[PDB]
Amino acid sequence: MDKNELVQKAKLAEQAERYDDMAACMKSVTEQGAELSNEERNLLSVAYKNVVGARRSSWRVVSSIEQKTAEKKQQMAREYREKIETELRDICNDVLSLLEKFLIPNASQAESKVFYLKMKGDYYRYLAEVAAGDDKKGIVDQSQQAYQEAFEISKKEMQPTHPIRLGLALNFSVFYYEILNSPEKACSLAKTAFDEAIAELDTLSEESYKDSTLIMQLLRDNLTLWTS
Amino acid sequence: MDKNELVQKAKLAEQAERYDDMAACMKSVTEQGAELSNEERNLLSVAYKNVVGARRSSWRVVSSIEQKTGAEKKQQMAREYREKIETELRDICNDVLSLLEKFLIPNASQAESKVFYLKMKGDYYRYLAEVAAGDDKKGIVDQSQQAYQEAFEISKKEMQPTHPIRLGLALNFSVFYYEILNSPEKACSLAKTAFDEAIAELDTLSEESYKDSTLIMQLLRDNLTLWTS
Amino acid sequence: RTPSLPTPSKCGSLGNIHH
Repeated sequence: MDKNELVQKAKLAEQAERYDDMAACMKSVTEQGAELSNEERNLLSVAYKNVVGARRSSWRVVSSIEQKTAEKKQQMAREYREKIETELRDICNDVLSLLEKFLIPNASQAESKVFYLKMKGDYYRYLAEVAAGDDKKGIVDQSQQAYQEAFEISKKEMQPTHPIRLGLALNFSVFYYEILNSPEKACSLAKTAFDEAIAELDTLSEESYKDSTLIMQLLRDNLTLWTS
Repeated sequence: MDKNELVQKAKLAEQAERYDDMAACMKSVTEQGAELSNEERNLLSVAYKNVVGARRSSWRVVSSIEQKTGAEKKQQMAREYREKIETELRDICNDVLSLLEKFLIPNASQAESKVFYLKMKGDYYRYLAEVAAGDDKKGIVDQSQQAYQEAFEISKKEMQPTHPIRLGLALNFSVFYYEILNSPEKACSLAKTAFDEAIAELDTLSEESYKDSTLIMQLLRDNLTLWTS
Repeated sequence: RTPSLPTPSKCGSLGNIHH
């Protein structure tokens, strides 16, 4: 019913590990038209990361089985993969519709704009993971374009230690490495984001120092993995 | 999709942790009317244990939250969600129980299979009992007890004391006594006897089963240890 | 697993082994 009821229900669903419900609640909140609070935005992101993540995981497992085999068996694996892909696409399109119609329009502050543009990049990235052929070049570009706009704004409006800025760098670096298969650009972005953050350690805040340093370490972890 | 396709698909679903798909496949196999192979029976059991297990887990979490508060409207939210979960859980149990009554138990031509499905009937009625209130409950508890009891009797007459399915039945039936009927004394006695009978006839272990036997024997002890502390 | 940004009892009945 009311925004408060939905958010209470979403929080119950989260406790119950029932993310489809959680997503559905936060979709209704989003559709009421008003800008989401930080709490609500985190709830929305978590719900959908989990919902889509189950399909991503399934897809990798089935895809890996498909390639590792015969015939008829591969025909079964391939048809299941496609069933999962269709689910995954519907989920991504649901989020991306939400971003375009509600979340990005209503973003009053640079932080929020960066966050949703990052999220747009992510869901297009999830589509790209699963896209074949003629569709793909266009989905990849959509992802890059959303990340890139976010990156621009983040560099203009946000300190180099801001968790959301560092998060974007992490994900954008991952886009370069996994989707565009460009490790040098991936390393350079991650290294720069890290280096700029240690250079402005002065800027870490009460509210954020934990998230900042955590994501800084994730950047290093990826760099270490990638330069081995 | 023929029986072989559905089983292949159920195995895919299991790999992908998509248990609702897994259940759907194995339900169709079951509905084709013929007695299930051990492989198929295990696939059915796993699918539904996972499907129902998600709801059981959710229900405990929400139920705990509900009673721990507070805002009479926040409680009313938790209560209504609990009910949504219970409805899902009941539908799943009724789905399995229907399958048992229409296909699995009628077609169980051998004692081992009969014990397996009767135990399963006990379990799904037990899952209903976990969640039932008031007038319904005494009747659901009885259905559970009656199914376990028929299984127990057959198992004691027709199966060696080390048979995994017999020991598994003892484990679950002991759990029924402890959690549903709140009779720890009866629960301990059943578990202890089943264990004791097994060590006494250790020479009955088979190549196919010795691992499962000794594992379940240890689960019985674990429960006894927990319960007598 | 993709190393992208992360997104921050029982009864004692028969364990159902997974195969």
